[PDB]
Amino acid sequence: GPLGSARRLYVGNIPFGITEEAMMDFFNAQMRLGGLTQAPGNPVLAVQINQDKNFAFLEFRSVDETTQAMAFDGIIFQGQSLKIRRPHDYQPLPGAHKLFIGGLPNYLNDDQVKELLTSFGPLKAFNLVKDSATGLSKGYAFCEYVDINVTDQAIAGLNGMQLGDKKLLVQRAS
Amino acid sequence: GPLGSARRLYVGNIPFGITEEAMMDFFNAQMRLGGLTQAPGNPVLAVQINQDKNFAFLEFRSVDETTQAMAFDGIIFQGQSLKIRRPHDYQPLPGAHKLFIGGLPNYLNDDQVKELLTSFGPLKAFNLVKDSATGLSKGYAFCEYVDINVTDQAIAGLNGMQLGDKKLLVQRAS
Repeated sequence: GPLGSARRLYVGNIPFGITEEAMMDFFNAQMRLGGLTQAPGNPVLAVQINQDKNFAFLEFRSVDETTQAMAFDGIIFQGQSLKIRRPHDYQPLPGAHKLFIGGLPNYLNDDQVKELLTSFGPLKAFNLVKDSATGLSKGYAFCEYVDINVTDQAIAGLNGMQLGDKKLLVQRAS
Repeated sequence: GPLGSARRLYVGNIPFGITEEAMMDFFNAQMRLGGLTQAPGNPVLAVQINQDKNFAFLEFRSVDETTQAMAFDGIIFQGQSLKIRRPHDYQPLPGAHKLFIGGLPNYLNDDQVKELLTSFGPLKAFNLVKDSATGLSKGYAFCEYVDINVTDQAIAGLNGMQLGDKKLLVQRAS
């Protein structure tokens, strides 16, 4: 962005031969029936389809209704489970999904600690807190994943788990 | 094409000496009389007659008007009851024989990937997925054969095949 792409969503695995009007009608009906609309009228203003590569982009009338519609990921439309995602060019603001990692062995270096974390996916930020005078690790760190959906996967996979004779704490830093 | 067969119908038991222009007028008047058209104008674009074997094909302007015209089975024309059926290669569930091709060496271009596929028969659709930023192959593709009976012979011939450094995955895309 930083503020771009806030009112559009990517839709994959669309049904073969479906029209832009039919897709618009389906999504507007689901928004109403699902209770995700925040005002009278239709949230989806327009749909654009790429036939050759079988995907669509929805254009919404507001920022908050776009976010709500991410909940339809996997909905079945004419036999097809839809893939609903943010636009490539969409990015949350810096530090929005920062993680605190505590209970790490203090003899492990930066690259050795990153190896545990990057097993869930690539990182866009990382720092292991060290004593500045001696350069020695204080046993806690902070990180942020490139894909924000990985954040909850890392928490579920690492929080409360055994690492040596310590139990790790992995949680959102704020 | 796939939906090309979705816009035509087979007509049997045609009277001797009938002309294509006479058939065309008849079906257009029947469509307008039954309130079965979805726009102004004439739903039938063209008619082809085989005189020796007493059958015709009609071509329509839309998928939904074609479906509506199936109701004319048994209709009387010049004293005779016409037989109205779908074409033999009509696909009720479109996109059912679309294939996904994964495990492609990432230096291969469109023409090279097609050459692999066209050993089994001619294609009606093809695309190689690339990164829009660099124009570089993501290593997977999609296709449809002109004859859908070739689909399973292609899967059997290609799926699991060693292609240089990689192993191909060929399956129905869903």
